[PDB]
Amino acid sequence: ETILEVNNLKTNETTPMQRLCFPVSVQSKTGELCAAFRADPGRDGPWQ
Amino acid sequence: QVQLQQSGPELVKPGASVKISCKASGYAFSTSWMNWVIQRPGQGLEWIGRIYPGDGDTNYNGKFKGKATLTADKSSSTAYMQLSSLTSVDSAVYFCARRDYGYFDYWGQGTTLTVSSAKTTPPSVYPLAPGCGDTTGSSVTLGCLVKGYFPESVTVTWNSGSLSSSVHTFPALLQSGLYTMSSSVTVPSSTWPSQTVTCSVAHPASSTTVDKKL
Amino acid sequence: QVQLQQSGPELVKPGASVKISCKASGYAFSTSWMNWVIQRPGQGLEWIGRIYPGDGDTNYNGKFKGKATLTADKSSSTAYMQLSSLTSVDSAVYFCARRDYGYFDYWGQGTTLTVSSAKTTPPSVYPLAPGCGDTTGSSVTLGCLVKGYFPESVTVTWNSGSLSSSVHTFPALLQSGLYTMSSSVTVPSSTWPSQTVTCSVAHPASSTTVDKKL
Amino acid sequence: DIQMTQSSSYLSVSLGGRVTITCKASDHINNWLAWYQQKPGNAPRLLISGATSLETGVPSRFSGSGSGKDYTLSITSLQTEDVATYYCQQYWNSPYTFGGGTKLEIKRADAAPTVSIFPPSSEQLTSGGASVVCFLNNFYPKDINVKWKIDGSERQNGVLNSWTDQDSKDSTYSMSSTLTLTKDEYERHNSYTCEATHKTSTSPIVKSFNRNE
Amino acid sequence: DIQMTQSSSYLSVSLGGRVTITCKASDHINNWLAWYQQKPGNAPRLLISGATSLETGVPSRFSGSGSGKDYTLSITSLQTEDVATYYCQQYWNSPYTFGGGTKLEIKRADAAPTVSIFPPSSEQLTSGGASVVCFLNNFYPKDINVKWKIDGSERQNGVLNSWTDQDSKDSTYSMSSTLTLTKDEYERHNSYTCEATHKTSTSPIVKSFNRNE
Amino acid sequence: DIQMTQSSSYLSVSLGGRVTITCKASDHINNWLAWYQQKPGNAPRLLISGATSLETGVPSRFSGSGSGKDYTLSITSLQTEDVATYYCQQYWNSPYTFGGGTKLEIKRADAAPTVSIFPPSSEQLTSGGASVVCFLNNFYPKDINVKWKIDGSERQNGVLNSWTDQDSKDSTYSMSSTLTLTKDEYERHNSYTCEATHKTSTSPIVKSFNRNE
Repeated sequence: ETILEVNNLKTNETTPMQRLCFPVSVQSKTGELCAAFRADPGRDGPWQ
Repeated sequence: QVQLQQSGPELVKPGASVKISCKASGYAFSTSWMNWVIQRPGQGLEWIGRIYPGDGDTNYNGKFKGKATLTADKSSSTAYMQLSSLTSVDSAVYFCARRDYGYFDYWGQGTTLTVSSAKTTPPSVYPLAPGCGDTTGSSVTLGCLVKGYFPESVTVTWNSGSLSSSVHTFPALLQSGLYTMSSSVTVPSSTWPSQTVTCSVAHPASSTTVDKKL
Repeated sequence: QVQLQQSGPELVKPGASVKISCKASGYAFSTSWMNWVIQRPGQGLEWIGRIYPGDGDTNYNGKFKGKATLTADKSSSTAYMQLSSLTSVDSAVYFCARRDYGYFDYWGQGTTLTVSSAKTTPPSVYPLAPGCGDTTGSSVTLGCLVKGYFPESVTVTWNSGSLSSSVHTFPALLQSGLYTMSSSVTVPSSTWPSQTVTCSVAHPASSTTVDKKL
Repeated sequence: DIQMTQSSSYLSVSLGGRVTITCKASDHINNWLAWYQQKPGNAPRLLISGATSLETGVPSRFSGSGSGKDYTLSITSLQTEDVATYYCQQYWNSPYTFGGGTKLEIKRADAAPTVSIFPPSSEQLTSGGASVVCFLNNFYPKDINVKWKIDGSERQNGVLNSWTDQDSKDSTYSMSSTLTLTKDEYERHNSYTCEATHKTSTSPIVKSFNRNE
Repeated sequence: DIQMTQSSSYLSVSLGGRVTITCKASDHINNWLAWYQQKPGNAPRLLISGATSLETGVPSRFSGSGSGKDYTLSITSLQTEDVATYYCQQYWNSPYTFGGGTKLEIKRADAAPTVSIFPPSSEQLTSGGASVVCFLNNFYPKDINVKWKIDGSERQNGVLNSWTDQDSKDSTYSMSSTLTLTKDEYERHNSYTCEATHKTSTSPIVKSFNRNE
Repeated sequence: DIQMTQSSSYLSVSLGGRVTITCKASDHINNWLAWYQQKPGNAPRLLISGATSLETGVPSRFSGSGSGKDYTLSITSLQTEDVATYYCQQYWNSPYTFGGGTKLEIKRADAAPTVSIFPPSSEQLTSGGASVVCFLNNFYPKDINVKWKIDGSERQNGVLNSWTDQDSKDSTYSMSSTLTLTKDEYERHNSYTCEATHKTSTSPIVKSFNRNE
């Protein structure tokens, strides 16, 4: 098991340490999408 | 776009019931909550209750739990608020808003509910002008007093709207069950009483418009 | 004994960087934390950041996280504070203290950082004395105005320091990028203008000392 | 039941300046607050959502900020369309407690009032009651004290004061006062007068009246 | 982020008396607080550690006490070397929030100010600008209002006030004010005057000036 | 140690009106509070128990209400037997912290004081000490300032003020002041006077005295 970075943003390029996790908090509505990413390990994205 | 359309004003004696309509447009009616807000003139504001049109459940407050009843209709995309046991302190301005992220994103146009046992009475203007025994000073303010008109309010024309700058329109206050208002405009004693000033109220409900000369 | 020795004042234009030295003495340098404190003239005071010289870690604040960088040297027993992107609001008094039980036991001597784009200009004194047309009263206050001198501040001698009791030295305020000051001393009209009063500024940086007679 | 206090009720700043309005609650709301703007006769309008983020269509002059239980609203600069009553909401817990509200007005110098007493009409006595009036105009600030004294007395209740807010042109206020009662008390005495006390001047202006003039 | 409020900013007690300064925080600090003493131009000096225990070298006249969120500092009696600005620190949680501070001064009777207006110098117009000055001296207390009026107006901004704190000898203050602008506006009018309003007297002292004298 | 603040100490309302007294604590007391009524020279009497429920024998005019940390006591209407000092207790945690207390009085118009200075007795100098007195009567409100000045000075300590509370008949107060010291200082000067400053009038009344009259 190795760390998969789900959250990757252009604003986090200055602080790479924020890439290792994504936040979760209290929601006021029903069924918000927290995160989504591709399942292909050989594609440019989180799997790198 | 999203638009919330309410009904007009209502006038009913204490002890009866009233229903107020709120109709959403341009958005899914059963998807989001529909709130209600009362504003007591003029400093009071508080939240009433919400309803989810899909299920039909209602979440009320502690004080309004027994007084108000909320219903909704999915076919016409319209929400209803029914008030029971109307008293004199229950007359205020009601709002219709929706909840999205937990705040109120869009409001309504507003409605006025007046609960009183008084009926429509024609107003009677009482002239007030300087003066007997007092010529001081060379510049005095003029106007006329209005009493006993229901409901509020009426507009006071001055010489068919000749000069609106120095005249001040004062709000009405309820006294002995009827509304009373006053008006004040300043005129120099050099041009008075050369031109006769005139104040005339216009009341649409009672169809009574009186003219008075000084 | 434990002594904390800082550096002197610094003057640099906005956009550059500055490094400030703090050297502990008479105590183990890597054993205890070394803090930093900024005091904004004159009412502001807040904590900046700390460093542990053994490991070298730095604990910053929310606002100063990106502006300041703290380093330490175990060989010379000296702590450093490096500031980047200096602006006009970054000019204040900096402190160097150590942490023991969680408070600050020993402080430093203090340092002054002035960040401005102005250069050294010779001052010009403008005489002010009573008076033309006004003889009131028999006791009047005298002085002279000083404008356009950088940096602060200069001292104003009066008759080679004859009477220092009734003279008041007013602090300088920045106007149009330059410092302005004033002085006031009261003299009776019986001895004036019998003895000529003299105010003379002394500016070490520009090497300009002007004498003025009244 | 979470009480959220908004103080004070009235504060005045001129145009081109900065204004700060504080809305404080009893417990931690987790930075959930909504600032509102309601013009007279209109519906409230949302400005700040979550004490930080803005809306779409709102200018960038409105900037909210805060931490803990103390939250502020900074408006720079101030214009003529930004003058209204501001509110704050707590949507963290039910029921949602609305703020007390802050009404904004423009600040200017002080102006001396004008007191003019008016005689009742000659045909006014045909209705069965009499009302004496004295009207005030062109004064500032809000807080004053109306005074009715006949032979060293003070009459309450039955007096009323109808205030009129400021407008765009002269930024000036007005007030009126009166009372209604039966016939027989009116002629009990003769001279009639009223005045208004003010803070900056211990001696006010006096305008009297007499019936037999 | 723990906000700790220190109020008020200024309080005055005479010598030989007792003084109490309150430093209050938002949450429970577990009785961890440090009182400081900073003289002008010098570094702060520790006095109380942990709201109770003393230091080595500090006199026994300083006694701290408190419980819960309210903590006080009692100094009896007061001397001339104990007059300084006092601070309070919270080291319980990071970041450490320093107090607002309290500046101490000695209390005495009231003194009437002195307003003297000064003419600009004859050779002062060679620099390209003109500045009119009127200086005040020998007044008390701190809070007053400087007034600049030419033909019924008020001029801001560009005015400035340089305050001077109290000393050991006469315990008296001073103030100065001026403004700088171009040449052509100076001769637009003739008479020049300034004054300062005070609370205990509604009618202040007036010192005027005229150019053509 | 739970600090419960009761503010303010003094508030006045006339008869037939409504009065509201707030008693606030530091933490949540779970709506456990007891309001008390203590007349001068008597023991306290219970009124409200648990911030809501009443007692047996207490009239229904007393109604307590509140939520959270803010609790109020509403009394309508007010009579002559309901005027006393009210207290509030926290029995939730030990030790039980009693409230600060609120003393009620009836409100009326303002009355001008009367200052009369009195000469020492001729046989009063046989005891070994001298005391000069000037007594005040028929004034309102509570807060004033006694002034003793001889050749532009102020003398403390050794002065004392004995206040007298209001009664049922005229609802009027009184005060007295004096000082005691040795013989030789008395004849050091001649003229004696005292006065009392008031808020609504900057110029008070002056009553002087002279020894050689």
